[PDB]
Amino acid sequence: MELHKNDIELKKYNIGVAISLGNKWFSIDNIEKLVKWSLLHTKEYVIIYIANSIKLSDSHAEEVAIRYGRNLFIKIKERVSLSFSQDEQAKIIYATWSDIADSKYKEKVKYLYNLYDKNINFKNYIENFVKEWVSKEKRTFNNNEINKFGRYILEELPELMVQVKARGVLFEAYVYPYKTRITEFVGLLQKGEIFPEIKTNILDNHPKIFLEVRE
Repeated sequence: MELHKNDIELKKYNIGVAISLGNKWFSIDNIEKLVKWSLLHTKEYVIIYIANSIKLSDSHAEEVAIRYGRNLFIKIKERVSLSFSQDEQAKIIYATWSDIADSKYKEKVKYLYNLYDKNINFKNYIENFVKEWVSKEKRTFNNNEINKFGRYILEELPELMVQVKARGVLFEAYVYPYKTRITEFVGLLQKGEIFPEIKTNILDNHPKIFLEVRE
Protein backbone atom coordinates (compact mmCIF):
# COMPACT_ATOMS: atom_id res chain seq x y z
CA MET A 1 0.00 0.00 0.00
CA GLU A 2 2.21 2.82 -1.30
CA LEU A 3 2.28 5.95 -3.45
CA HIS A 4 2.22 5.00 -7.15
CA LYS A 5 7.39 12.19 -4.00
CA ASN A 6 9.79 14.37 -2.01
CA ASP A 7 7.11 16.70 -0.65
CA ILE A 8 5.04 13.73 0.55
CA GLU A 9 7.81 12.08 2.55
CA LEU A 10 8.51 15.56 3.93
CA LYS A 11 4.82 15.73 4.92
CA LYS A 12 4.18 19.09 3.27
CA TYR A 13 0.46 18.42 2.81
CA ASN A 14 -2.72 17.57 4.63
CA ILE A 15 -4.33 14.61 2.90
CA GLY A 16 -7.92 14.01 1.82
CA VAL A 17 -9.34 10.52 1.42
CA ALA A 18 -11.89 10.79 -1.40
CA ILE A 19 -14.51 8.03 -1.16
CA SER A 20 -16.43 7.05 -4.30
CA LEU A 21 -19.49 5.63 -2.59
CA GLY A 22 -20.79 2.58 -4.46
CA ASN A 23 -17.42 1.84 -6.07
CA LYS A 24 -16.59 -1.76 -5.22
CA TRP A 25 -12.96 -0.98 -4.31
CA PHE A 26 -14.10 1.23 -1.41
CA SER A 27 -14.81 -1.51 1.07
CA ILE A 28 -14.30 -0.61 4.72
CA ASP A 29 -11.01 -2.52 4.60
CA ASN A 30 -9.55 -0.58 1.66
CA ILE A 31 -10.86 2.65 3.17
CA GLU A 32 -9.11 1.69 6.40
CA LYS A 33 -5.87 1.13 4.52
CA LEU A 34 -6.19 4.52 2.83
CA VAL A 35 -6.73 6.25 6.17
CA LYS A 36 -3.81 4.32 7.66
CA TRP A 37 -1.56 5.42 4.77
CA SER A 38 -2.75 9.01 4.99
CA LEU A 39 -2.17 9.20 8.75
CA LEU A 40 1.44 8.07 8.27
CA HIS A 41 2.16 10.60 5.50
CA THR A 42 0.12 13.67 6.39
CA LYS A 43 1.32 17.07 7.51
CA GLU A 44 -1.26 17.06 10.30
CA TYR A 45 -4.84 16.15 9.37
CA VAL A 46 -6.62 13.51 7.32
CA ILE A 47 -9.98 14.56 5.84
CA ILE A 48 -12.42 11.78 4.93
CA TYR A 49 -15.16 12.72 2.47
CA ILE A 50 -17.46 11.45 -0.28
CA ALA A 51 -15.99 12.47 -3.61
CA ASN A 52 -18.41 11.14 -6.23
CA SER A 53 -21.68 9.25 -6.40
CA ILE A 54 -21.69 7.22 -9.64
CA LYS A 55 -35.88 13.93 -4.03
CA LEU A 56 -34.92 15.20 -0.58
CA SER A 57 -32.51 17.97 -1.63
CA ASP A 58 -31.83 20.27 -4.53
CA SER A 59 -28.23 19.02 -4.53
CA HIS A 60 -27.32 15.46 -5.52
CA ALA A 61 -24.18 15.34 -3.36
CA GLU A 62 -26.30 16.49 -0.41
CA GLU A 63 -28.93 13.84 -1.08
CA VAL A 64 -26.12 11.25 -1.23
CA ALA A 65 -24.77 12.58 2.07
CA ILE A 66 -28.01 12.21 3.99
CA ARG A 67 -29.06 8.89 2.43
CA TYR A 68 -25.79 6.98 2.37
CA GLY A 69 -22.89 9.11 3.53
CA ARG A 70 -23.89 9.35 7.16
CA ASN A 71 -24.14 5.55 7.46
CA LEU A 72 -20.81 5.09 5.72
CA PHE A 73 -19.21 7.61 8.08
CA ILE A 74 -20.67 5.81 11.10
CA LYS A 75 -19.16 2.54 9.89
CA ILE A 76 -15.81 4.22 9.28
CA LYS A 77 -15.89 5.80 12.76
CA GLU A 78 -16.51 2.48 14.50
CA ARG A 79 -13.74 0.73 12.52
CA VAL A 80 -11.25 3.57 13.11
CA SER A 81 -11.89 3.66 16.86
CA LEU A 82 -10.77 -0.01 17.03
CA SER A 83 -7.87 0.11 14.54
CA PHE A 84 -6.14 3.35 15.65
CA SER A 85 -5.15 5.06 18.86
CA GLN A 86 -6.95 7.91 20.62
CA ASP A 87 -4.33 10.31 19.34
CA GLU A 88 -4.41 9.09 15.75
CA GLN A 89 -8.20 9.44 15.80
CA ALA A 90 -7.87 13.12 16.72
CA LYS A 91 -6.15 13.68 13.35
CA ILE A 92 -9.24 12.62 11.37
CA ILE A 93 -11.99 14.94 10.16
CA TYR A 94 -15.24 13.59 8.70
CA ALA A 95 -16.22 16.19 6.10
CA THR A 96 -19.81 16.01 4.89
CA TRP A 97 -20.85 17.73 1.70
CA SER A 98 -22.02 20.65 3.84
CA ASP A 99 -18.56 21.08 5.40
CA ILE A 100 -17.15 21.45 1.87
CA ALA A 101 -19.83 23.28 -0.11
CA ASP A 102 -19.55 26.64 1.61
CA SER A 103 -20.44 29.87 -0.17
CA LYS A 104 -17.14 30.18 -2.06
CA TYR A 105 -17.40 26.59 -3.27
CA LYS A 106 -20.99 27.10 -4.44
CA GLU A 107 -19.98 30.06 -6.63
CA LYS A 108 -17.58 27.82 -8.55
CA VAL A 109 -20.29 25.18 -8.98
CA LYS A 110 -22.72 27.87 -10.12
CA TYR A 111 -20.17 29.02 -12.69
CA LEU A 112 -20.02 25.46 -14.01
CA TYR A 113 -23.83 25.12 -14.14
CA ASN A 114 -24.14 28.33 -16.13
CA LEU A 115 -21.41 27.12 -18.48
CA TYR A 116 -23.19 23.77 -18.86
CA ASP A 117 -26.34 25.61 -19.96
CA LYS A 118 -24.77 28.22 -22.25
CA ASN A 119 -21.75 26.48 -23.81
CA ILE A 120 -22.90 23.56 -25.93
CA ASN A 121 -19.38 22.18 -26.52
CA PHE A 122 -18.92 21.88 -22.76
CA LYS A 123 -22.39 20.38 -22.36
CA ASN A 124 -21.59 17.95 -25.16
CA TYR A 125 -18.27 17.01 -23.59
CA ILE A 126 -19.49 16.43 -20.03
CA GLU A 127 -22.49 14.53 -21.42
CA ASN A 128 -20.52 12.23 -23.76
CA PHE A 129 -18.33 11.88 -20.68
CA VAL A 130 -21.19 10.32 -18.71
CA LYS A 131 -22.12 8.14 -21.69
CA GLU A 132 -18.73 6.42 -21.48
CA TRP A 133 -19.06 5.53 -17.79
CA VAL A 134 -22.51 4.08 -18.37
CA SER A 135 -21.16 2.24 -21.42
CA LYS A 136 -19.13 0.04 -19.06
CA GLU A 137 -22.33 -0.97 -17.25
CA LYS A 138 -25.27 -3.21 -18.10
CA ARG A 139 -28.13 -0.78 -17.41
CA THR A 140 -29.33 1.71 -20.02
CA PHE A 141 -30.02 5.40 -19.38
CA ASN A 142 -31.97 7.92 -21.42
CA ASN A 143 -30.55 11.27 -22.54
CA ASN A 144 -32.46 13.07 -19.78
CA GLU A 145 -30.84 10.88 -17.13
CA ILE A 146 -27.47 11.28 -18.86
CA ASN A 147 -27.90 15.04 -18.63
CA LYS A 148 -28.86 14.86 -14.95
CA PHE A 149 -25.78 12.79 -14.17
CA GLY A 150 -23.62 15.35 -15.96
CA ARG A 151 -24.72 18.14 -13.64
CA TYR A 152 -23.82 15.93 -10.69
CA ILE A 153 -20.20 15.79 -11.90
CA LEU A 154 -19.93 19.59 -12.05
CA GLU A 155 -20.92 19.77 -8.40
CA GLU A 156 -17.82 17.73 -7.52
CA LEU A 157 -15.48 19.23 -10.12
CA PRO A 158 -14.23 22.18 -7.98
CA GLU A 159 -13.16 19.94 -5.13
CA LEU A 160 -11.09 17.91 -7.58
CA MET A 161 -9.46 20.96 -9.13
CA VAL A 162 -8.92 23.51 -6.34
CA GLN A 163 -7.63 23.23 -2.79
CA VAL A 164 -10.59 23.87 -0.48
CA LYS A 165 -11.31 24.03 3.23
CA ALA A 166 -13.37 21.46 5.10
CA ARG A 167 -14.42 22.50 8.60
CA GLY A 168 -11.83 25.26 8.31
CA VAL A 169 -9.06 22.85 7.27
CA LEU A 170 -7.31 23.11 3.92
CA PHE A 171 -6.13 19.88 2.33
CA GLU A 172 -3.71 20.26 -0.55
CA ALA A 173 -3.69 16.64 -1.70
CA TYR A 174 -5.99 13.69 -1.90
CA VAL A 175 -5.43 9.96 -2.31
CA TYR A 176 -7.17 7.78 -4.83
CA PRO A 177 -6.30 4.18 -5.76
CA TYR A 178 -6.23 4.58 -9.58
CA LYS A 179 -6.24 7.12 -12.40
CA THR A 180 -9.68 7.74 -13.91
CA ARG A 181 -11.03 9.64 -16.88
CA ILE A 182 -12.09 12.31 -14.41
CA THR A 183 -8.55 12.68 -13.00
CA GLU A 184 -7.04 13.03 -16.50
CA PHE A 185 -9.76 15.54 -17.36
CA VAL A 186 -9.09 17.53 -14.18
CA GLY A 187 -5.40 17.40 -15.10
CA LEU A 188 -6.08 19.13 -18.43
CA LEU A 189 -8.42 21.68 -16.82
CA GLN A 190 -5.82 22.64 -14.21
CA LYS A 191 -3.32 23.25 -17.01
CA GLY A 192 -5.72 25.28 -19.11
CA GLU A 193 -5.40 22.69 -21.87
CA ILE A 194 -9.17 22.06 -22.05
CA PHE A 195 -12.01 24.59 -21.57
CA PRO A 196 -9.52 27.29 -20.50
CA GLU A 197 -12.28 29.63 -19.37
CA ILE A 198 -12.74 27.26 -16.41
CA LYS A 199 -9.16 27.72 -15.20
CA THR A 200 -9.54 31.46 -15.71
CA ASN A 201 -12.73 31.67 -13.67
CA ILE A 202 -12.43 29.24 -10.76
CA LEU A 203 -8.82 28.07 -10.35
CA ASP A 204 -6.27 30.02 -8.33
CA ASN A 205 -2.68 28.79 -8.97
CA HIS A 206 -3.03 26.31 -6.06
CA PRO A 207 -4.00 23.09 -7.84
CA LYS A 208 -5.39 20.16 -5.89
CA ILE A 209 -2.69 17.45 -5.82
CA PHE A 210 -3.73 13.91 -6.83
CA LEU A 211 -1.83 11.08 -5.12
CA GLU A 212 -2.32 7.61 -6.56
CA VAL A 213 -2.14 5.08 -3.72
CA ARG A 214 -2.96 1.37 -4.06
CA GLU A 215 -1.56 -2.09 -3.32
